[PDB]
Amino acid sequence: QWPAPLANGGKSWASAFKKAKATVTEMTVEELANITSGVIGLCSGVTGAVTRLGIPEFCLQDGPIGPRGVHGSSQFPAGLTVAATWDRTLMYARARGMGQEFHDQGVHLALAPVTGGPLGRTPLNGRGWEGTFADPYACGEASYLSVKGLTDAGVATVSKHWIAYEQETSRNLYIDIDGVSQADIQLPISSNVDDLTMHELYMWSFAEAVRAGTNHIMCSYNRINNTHSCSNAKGLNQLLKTELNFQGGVVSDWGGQWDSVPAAENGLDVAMPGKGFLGALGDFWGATLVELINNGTVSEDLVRDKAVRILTGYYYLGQDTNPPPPFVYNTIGAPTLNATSGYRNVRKPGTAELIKEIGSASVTLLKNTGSLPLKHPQRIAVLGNDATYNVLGPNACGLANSACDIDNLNGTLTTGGGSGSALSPYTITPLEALQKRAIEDNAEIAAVVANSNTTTGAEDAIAALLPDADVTFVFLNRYSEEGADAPDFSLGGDGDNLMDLAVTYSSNVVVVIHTTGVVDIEKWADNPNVTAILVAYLPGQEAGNSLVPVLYGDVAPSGKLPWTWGKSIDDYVPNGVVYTDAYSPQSNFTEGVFIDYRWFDKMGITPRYEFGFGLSYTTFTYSNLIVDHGRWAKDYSSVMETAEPFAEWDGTNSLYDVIFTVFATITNTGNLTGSEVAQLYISIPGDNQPVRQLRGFDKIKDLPVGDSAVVTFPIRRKDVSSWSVVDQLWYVPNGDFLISVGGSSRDLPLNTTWTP
Amino acid sequence: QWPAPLANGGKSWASAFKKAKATVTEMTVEELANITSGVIGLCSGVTGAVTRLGIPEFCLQDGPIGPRGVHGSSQFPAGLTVAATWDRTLMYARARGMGQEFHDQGVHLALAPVTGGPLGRTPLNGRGWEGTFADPYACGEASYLSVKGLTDAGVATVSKHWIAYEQETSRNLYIDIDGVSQADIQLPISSNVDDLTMHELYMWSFAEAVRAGTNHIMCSYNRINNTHSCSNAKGLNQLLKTELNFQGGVVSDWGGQWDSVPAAENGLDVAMPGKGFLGALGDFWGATLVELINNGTVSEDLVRDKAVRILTGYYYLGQDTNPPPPFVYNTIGAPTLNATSGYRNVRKPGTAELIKEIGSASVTLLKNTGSLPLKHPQRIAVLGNDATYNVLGPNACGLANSACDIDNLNGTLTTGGGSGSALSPYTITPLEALQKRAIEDNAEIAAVVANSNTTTGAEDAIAALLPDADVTFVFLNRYSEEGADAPDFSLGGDGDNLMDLAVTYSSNVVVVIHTTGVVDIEKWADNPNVTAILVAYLPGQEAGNSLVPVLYGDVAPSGKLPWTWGKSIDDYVPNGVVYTDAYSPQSNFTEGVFIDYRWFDKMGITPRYEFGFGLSYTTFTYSNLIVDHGRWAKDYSSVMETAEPFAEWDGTNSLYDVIFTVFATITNTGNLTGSEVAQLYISIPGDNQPVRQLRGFDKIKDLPVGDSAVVTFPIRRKDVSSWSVVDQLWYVPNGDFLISVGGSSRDLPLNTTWTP
Ligand SMILES: CC(=O)N[C@@H]1[C@@H](O)[C@H](O[C@@H]2O[C@H](CO[C@H]3O[C@H](CO[C@@H]4O[C@H](CO)[C@@H](O)[C@H](O)[C@@H]4O[C@H]4O[C@H](CO)[C@@H](O)[C@H](O)[C@@H]4O)[C@@H](O)[C@H](O[C@H]4O[C@H](CO)[C@@H](O)[C@H](O)[C@@H]4O)[C@@H]3O)[C@@H](O)[C@H](O[C@H]3O[C@H](CO)[C@@H](O)[C@H](O)[C@@H]3O[C@H]3O[C@H](CO)[C@@H](O)[C@H](O)[C@@H]3O)[C@@H]2O)[C@@H](CO)O[C@H]1O
Ligand SMILES: CC(=O)N[C@@H]1[C@@H](O)[C@H](O[C@@H]2O[C@H](CO[C@H]3O[C@H](CO[C@@H]4O[C@H](CO)[C@@H](O)[C@H](O)[C@@H]4O[C@H]4O[C@H](CO)[C@@H](O)[C@H](O)[C@@H]4O)[C@@H](O)[C@H](O[C@H]4O[C@H](CO)[C@@H](O)[C@H](O)[C@@H]4O)[C@@H]3O)[C@@H](O)[C@H](O[C@H]3O[C@H](CO)[C@@H](O)[C@H](O)[C@@H]3O[C@H]3O[C@H](CO)[C@@H](O)[C@H](O)[C@@H]3O)[C@@H]2O)[C@@H](CO)O[C@H]1O
Ligand SMILES: CC(=O)O[C@@]12CO[C@@H]1C[C@H](O[C@@H]1OC[C@@H](O)[C@H](O)[C@H]1O)[C@@]1(C)C(=O)[C@H](O)C3=C(C)[C@@H](OC(=O)[C@H](O)[C@@H](NC(=O)c4ccccc4)c4ccccc4)C[C@@](O)([C@@H](OC(=O)c4ccccc4)[C@H]21)C3(C)C
Ligand SMILES: CC(=O)O[C@@]12CO[C@@H]1C[C@H](O[C@@H]1OC[C@@H](O)[C@H](O)[C@H]1O)[C@@]1(C)C(=O)[C@H](O)C3=C(C)[C@@H](OC(=O)[C@H](O)[C@@H](NC(=O)c4ccccc4)c4ccccc4)C[C@@](O)([C@@H](OC(=O)c4ccccc4)[C@H]21)C3(C)C
Ligand SMILES: CC(=O)N[C@@H]1[C@@H](O)[C@H](O)[C@@H](CO)O[C@H]1O
Ligand SMILES: CC(=O)N[C@@H]1[C@@H](O)[C@H](O)[C@@H](CO)O[C@H]1O
Ligand SMILES: *[C@@H]1O[C@H](CO)[C@@H](O)[C@H](O)[C@H]1NC(C)=O
Ligand SMILES: *[C@@H]1O[C@H](CO)[C@@H](O)[C@H](O)[C@H]1NC(C)=O
Ligand SMILES: *[C@@H]1O[C@H](CO)[C@@H](O)[C@H](O)[C@H]1NC(C)=O
Ligand SMILES: *[C@@H]1O[C@H](CO)[C@@H](O)[C@H](O)[C@H]1NC(C)=O
Ligand SMILES: *[C@@H]1O[C@H](CO)[C@@H](O)[C@H](O)[C@H]1NC(C)=O
Ligand SMILES: *[C@@H]1O[C@H](CO)[C@@H](O)[C@H](O)[C@H]1NC(C)=O
Ligand SMILES: *[C@@H]1O[C@H](CO)[C@@H](O)[C@H](O)[C@H]1NC(C)=O
Ligand SMILES: *[C@@H]1O[C@H](CO)[C@@H](O)[C@H](O)[C@H]1NC(C)=O
Repeated sequence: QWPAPLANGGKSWASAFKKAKATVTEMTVEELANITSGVIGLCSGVTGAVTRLGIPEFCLQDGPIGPRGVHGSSQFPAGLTVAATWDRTLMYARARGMGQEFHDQGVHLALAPVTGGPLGRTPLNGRGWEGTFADPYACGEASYLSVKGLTDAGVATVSKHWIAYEQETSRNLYIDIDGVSQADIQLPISSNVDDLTMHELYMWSFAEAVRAGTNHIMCSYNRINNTHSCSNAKGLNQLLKTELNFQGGVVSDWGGQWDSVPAAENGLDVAMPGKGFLGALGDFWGATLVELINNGTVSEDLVRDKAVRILTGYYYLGQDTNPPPPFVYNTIGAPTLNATSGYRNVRKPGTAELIKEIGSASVTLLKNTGSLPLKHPQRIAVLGNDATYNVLGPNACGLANSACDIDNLNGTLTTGGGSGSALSPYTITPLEALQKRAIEDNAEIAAVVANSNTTTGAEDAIAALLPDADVTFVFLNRYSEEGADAPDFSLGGDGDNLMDLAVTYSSNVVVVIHTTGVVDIEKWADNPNVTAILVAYLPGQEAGNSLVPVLYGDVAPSGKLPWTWGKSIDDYVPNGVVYTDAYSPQSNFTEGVFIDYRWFDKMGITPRYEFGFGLSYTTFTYSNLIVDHGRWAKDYSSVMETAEPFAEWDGTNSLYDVIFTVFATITNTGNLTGSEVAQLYISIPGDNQPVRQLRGFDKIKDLPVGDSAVVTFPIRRKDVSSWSVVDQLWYVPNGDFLISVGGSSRDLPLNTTWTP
Repeated sequence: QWPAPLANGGKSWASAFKKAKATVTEMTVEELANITSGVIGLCSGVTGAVTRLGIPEFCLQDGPIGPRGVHGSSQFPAGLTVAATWDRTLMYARARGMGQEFHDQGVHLALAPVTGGPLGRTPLNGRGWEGTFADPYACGEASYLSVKGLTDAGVATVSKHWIAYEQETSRNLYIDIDGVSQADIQLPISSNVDDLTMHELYMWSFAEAVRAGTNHIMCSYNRINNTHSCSNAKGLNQLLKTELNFQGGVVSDWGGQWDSVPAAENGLDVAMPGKGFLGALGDFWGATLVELINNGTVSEDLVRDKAVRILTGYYYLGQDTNPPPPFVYNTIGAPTLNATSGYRNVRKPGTAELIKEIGSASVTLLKNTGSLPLKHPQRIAVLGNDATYNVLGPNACGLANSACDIDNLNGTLTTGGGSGSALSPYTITPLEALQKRAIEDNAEIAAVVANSNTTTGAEDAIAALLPDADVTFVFLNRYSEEGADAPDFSLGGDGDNLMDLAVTYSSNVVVVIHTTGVVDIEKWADNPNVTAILVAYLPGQEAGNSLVPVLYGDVAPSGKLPWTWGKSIDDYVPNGVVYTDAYSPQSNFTEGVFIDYRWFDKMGITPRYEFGFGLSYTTFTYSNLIVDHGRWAKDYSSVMETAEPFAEWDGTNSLYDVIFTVFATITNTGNLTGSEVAQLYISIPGDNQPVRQLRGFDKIKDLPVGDSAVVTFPIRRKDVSSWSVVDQLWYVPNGDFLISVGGSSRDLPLNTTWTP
């Protein structure tokens, strides 16, 4: 029994809380029920107004790359893409730019960011791309900064999806169309997760989200230990609202709520989407919640807390005294909502170049045999539909980027499909950026952008073009979307065919991959004719113009992989996606904390490219490890505080105090200016413990040839602790702590031991 | 009986002739036969060397937009496209730029320009686009300047195709593969042409070519009065080499020569391609011509004249003392010629911008209801595959731009198909130019570039996109090629469908047409939803960036139609293309001189847009006609002279003396700077005579609002004459000459009468 704990406003929201409570205390039962459930409107979800007290409808709006379904905005790169920069500044600026467009379109609550659900159990996850690293620490850091960027713009965050939401297949959102109900077919997948794993792996990034001041959290579609996340008392009432001390609200995923009373008692604050979407995704608390309070079944006290948690965000971001503008676009779509759209342009100068910079900083060089950077080649060939436009238009796939035909030539993969996608004012195609440069060089350039397998002449055109080209670019992609997991690592479209042809007719093939996750290139990776391989992830609207400068040496590539690139899907955590028709599907997380590189490291498995890998046009030599135990500091800068119990607690100190700081020195040992992502790993001693765990990163920007720079890694008490299942608290174990530093999770030239 | 007249070198080539004759006089019979017939080589045709006297192989090379089948060059706009500028300066510069690329690739003889074959009898002609105006006077002027531009670059011209070559269908070039010979199937079409028509219509532009110093002329595939052009004594020996006093050589079209002895006796100088193309197109004079001289059948004298005519060009352009570089590309193609290609880059700074300027000057505004120039629209839609790249690459259609599949999306129509096409280093697509501008405006832009009739989702994508666009661009094309005539005026690809959809979903549709000739837009032209219509012809490699500035008002459109745009194919000269299986096909030119606008004017037929029509963004008011009879001048500036007999000949004067000059004044009466093409027409009195005939044009560049400029029209004796069939000479008739001036062939606000 995990009772609903009362909100008190915590640290930064004290005055907002007090206002929220004053306002909530005035409300009738109808009004409590109005604000805690969704109504029909232009946004993804809309809270009911409390019209007597001048509380307007709040506009809740997808999604984690910025406002979805909206014109007059910019298409930012996806979370995956910022992760790959390993650049905290970029992580924040991105979220801050997303925030002004959210705010300036009229959004009260952004359904963003993705802060560790899905985190990365399976590399086939259809929506893994919406997140950031397959790693609790790095996801933590990027989640914190993404939240800060959105809240600093005046927009309230719904960080998602809590929790253990690690596969799309059989997620089974509630839907009751006709009598054809989901409860009659299959329950959602049940993530069965042990207590140590839940704390050390899945909760980690959500602790960071909380600490950054996420105003809300979204409970996920999956069950946990066979109880829906949105009505799991242990999950919401104890882990989130007691141990993490979460003062904000729990919003249901759309169809995440499966009942009225348990949801009300077990931690849910907001029923979405309520009356939207024809009430087809369940509507368990409108009029129904009024009757439940009035007849004695759910206490008014309990619903008052829900309403206070909703209204805290509103007052803390000054949305009362500085209201967002009206929201003007029908993002639901006819015939579900028949309403006209207005028009607003929210693209500010500076945004296009920030989107660019994220691209240039993210693009990750995996193989370079000598063909890059390019100098001034005269004859360029380009292969792949990914090099050009969607032939039906950049937004032809619709409001959620998922409605084009299975075989359509969608063009450059600038984002993925689903609630996490967004419209584009244009797309700067790789081919167009490459042409621009080729003109500057008085060169020629030609591209085969048809489906090579089904267009008459395409193979003959490729055979004729490639042999006289000084360089051949092949552009490959792999679309995935929310709602399904990728069946395998296979390339999308005619990727396999394009690669076969290109190696047959050219011995200087440069391969660029725009993708939602890892793909299968085993057939080509080791061919000498493939001279370079880059992965550019999901770069948003500035696809071409962020990549070409890297290709041409204007700026050296500095991105590194945010997950592990294994040679086979068999090399990962088993049963990453469970396929069953069983009424009550089960997914046992028997691996525990061992996901991504932790699996590979513990199991002695060699990846093709490891977590934290990415090449430069230069080399960096790591020297002079320092662990400085006198460089400690009190945690003063968290927006909100958790109540995570820890052994070393003395009433005055924090789990997030920095206990020591570690330094290293990098030197540019090669022939060109370059940026380097230094990483730090710690092997924390214990039973059945990861070979090593990321606990720092620091990116040196534009280090000249011969120059050196210090890299600095503040280490927090938490960074060195384990969860005691027996004592239910964090503690620093006894033993030798190996501290490693270098350029990847497997290129760790500096090691030392720390023993407390 | 029309004897072969001996070359004497004429006016400018006197010293070259003397050298040519000295060299020819040394040759053996083998060597005479070597240089007058084609050999295997990298070029379209190659004359045999005279190796003992250090006379190298000459490289004869297509085509009239510049060197075909070659990399490292530029794709110039087609002749049609320069005609539409009505800009003499552009006409010359184009040809001069074509010349340096020809010369710098190693070409001795350019198979260019097209100087009145085809001229424009039928608007369905598959290769009409290679020419310039459907008008003897204007074609004359552009032919003269095109020749001058090429010869001034050091390249010898083969002006083509002499003569009455007015349809591709049943042109029936000689070809003897196996025993499957063309003589066994069908003779070439027989242009049956009367003497007055041949002189006043078809010979006119070739007189100009001669006068500009065309070094060679190509005899055509067709028969005339049932005798092959290439062996028509009256045509070659008398009309060309006696009356026009042509001092240069007659090169056969490739398969234009049908026999050995008549060709030798009746005016042919050079048998092409001889041993090239497997000797499959006839090889009537190699070893065969040696035996004919040696056995007494053809006089050595006669073949000496052929060789002197070939070598005159060589010496006059200093190709002996300043040889072209070696020619490096296999332009024939395997398996016909199995030879590797080298590489040379010949693109000079300044050429891309000249190609652009020709585009900007040519694009012709046909309808403007108020939607242009654009200001700064925020939402742009674009329709049509013509807006983007060929999906297989810009040169995927091969060496003659004619080998892509019937349904391939070839992209922007930057040139036509056949021997007159050329490769492209890139193509600047309309969409890419429009995107560039749209970015500058912080606008959005989306394009449906699939085949709207056969791609799943394309019609739904168009329906969704168009209604919220501030403006919809539809890009339409119509490919034709040498070897076939267009069956009708129908749009290519899915043009009809695109236009239907666009008017259904948008009321501000702007239509841009890239075409080889007139098309059928009757279904849409009068729809209020079509707010503007432009025809951009064949703009070459700078398609997009020449059009967008005109669209946006950066420069006002100043092009005008070089032919008549009739509402129906039935409105033109009858039997424009004759289709028959008759062994000896006949085409009687019963219309006489009445082709294009002369037909329409005489027959009282209203075109949709007349010859010489094109709108501005301003208006020009024409005032103050002056005919100044004291402004006469002696013809001093012709490179070579004709021997056209004329009644007013006194031993001292010329048919090309300017006898008076006529002036008018234009004033910019509208609201914007603009350029205007003033035209002058003369109605020459007589029996069965054209309502009026173009005899001048003058383009005022960038006339500011309120300002005025004088327009000046020098009139030549020839410009006012008729051919006397009875007396076989030119004469100025008696009667009233109406002299009209204005902005089109039907907008002639200034008239006066001249009576000698
Ligand atoms: C699998 C998992 O993660 N389960 C967790 C629960 O562990 C967790 O609840 C905590 O459990 C703590 C005890 O730890 C041991 O608990 C389990 C023991 O039961 C076993 O069940 C299995 C059968 O399925 C058996 O294999 C096992 O032998 C044992 O069962 C049986 O043993 C007897 C035979 O000898 C038999 O007679 C009985 O039938 C008996 O049931 C065990 O599952 C667990 O193992 C996991 O962890 C270890 C170590 O990492 C790992 O190696 C294993 O593989 C497993 O993964 C472990 O060995 C218990 O101490 C906790 O209780 C504290 O906390 C709560 C809430 O805060 C308090 O109410 C309670 O009073 C107590 O707190 C007080 O005491 C401590 C100091 O003692 C103070 O610090 C504290 O502040 C406070 O004052 C707790 O109940 C729950 C939490 O909800 O999540 C599950 O997922
Ligand atoms: C159709 C066409 O264009 N044909 C031209 C030929 O015209 C041209 O050759 C020139 O012809 C000049 C004569 O003009 C008249 O000629 C034709 C007369 O023959 C007719 O044939 C048809 C039948 O098919 C009949 O309809 C017609 O009645 C006549 O035939 C018969 O008439 C008699 C009945 O009364 C009968 O007894 C006979 O059977 C006779 O054959 C005629 O076709 C032509 O008509 C065209 O032009 C007019 C006017 O534009 C037009 O209205 C018509 O519709 C037609 O289109 C026209 O009426 C002739 O003067 C020329 O001869 C000069 O030139 C050559 C070469 O330079 C010299 O060798 C010759 O000596 C002479 O030159 C000398 O004389 C003049 C002054 O007289 C001097 O200036 C000059 O310097 C020199 O000293 C010439 O033969 C040929 C050229 O190759 O092309 C054809 O296509
Ligand atoms: C069914 C469904 O998913 O509905 C939507 C509407 O809201 C949900 C959520 C989803 O997005 C998000 O999840 C992350 C949260 O942070 C967001 O707040 C949330 O929006 C939605 C909005 C969305 O954008 C998503 O991209 C979409 C999906 C996934 C489409 O859903 C499906 O394709 C369903 O599989 C399919 N279900 C069945 O066929 C079915 C199974 C069993 C029994 C009965 C039926 C389905 C269901 C309804 C309609 C089509 C397909 C659907 C979305 O269109 C969108 O849903 C609707 O538009 C809609 C749903 C129900 C009634 C009326 C309209 C989802 C689509 C945008 C493509
Ligand atoms: C048949 C033919 O046209 O041959 C070519 C080779 O030279 C001729 C001329 C043509 O271009 C030009 O005309 C203007 C002049 O100024 C130029 O100097 C001249 O080159 C050619 C070079 C060319 O570029 C043209 O674009 C091409 C055409 C038109 C192709 O010709 C055909 O499609 C023929 O209709 C077809 N004929 C028959 O099928 C046939 C009819 C009756 C009896 C027997 C056969 C044909 C013939 C041969 C091969 C394919 C098709 C062919 C060109 O490829 C090119 O010709 C050859 O490559 C070639 C011809 C013969 C033997 C070996 C090679 C013409 C093509 C470039 C596409
Ligand atoms: C469905 C409906 O009645 N909507 C009204 C809306 O028109 C009004 O502006 C608002 C004031 O809070 O209250 C809503 O309830
Ligand atoms: C087919 C052949 O023999 N070609 C030769 C060529 O190698 C040589 O350079 C040239 C000198 O004029 O003479 C040609 O006849
Ligand atoms: C309370 O109301 C709910 C919702 O109307 C209903 O399901 C339930 O049976 C009611 N209970 C009582 C005790 O009236
Ligand atoms: C939207 O309109 C269509 C008919 O135009 C109708 O079928 C549909 O039910 C409407 N939707 C709603 C929610 O009223
Ligand atoms: C590499 O490319 C060349 C063509 O340039 C081809 O001949 C060769 O077979 C290719 N090598 C491999 C390993 O595919
Ligand atoms: C998951 O683990 C539980 C706990 O032992 C087990 O009882 C259950 O049957 C397992 N389900 C699987 C492997 O699907
Ligand atoms: C002259 O030679 C040609 C070509 O070889 C031949 O056709 C003809 O019959 C010969 N004539 C004589 C009279 O020998
Ligand atoms: C070119 O080579 C092919 C085989 O590679 C051969 O069939 C053809 O006849 C060759 N052409 C010539 C003109 O020798
Ligand atoms: C013009 O466009 C509108 C849509 O904007 C359409 O309703 C109307 O039918 C069209 N008019 C014509 C003449 O096609
Ligand atoms: C062309 O005109 C001639 C001269 O009158 C005539 O004899 C011939 O039969 C005509 N051919 C046609 C109309 O095809």
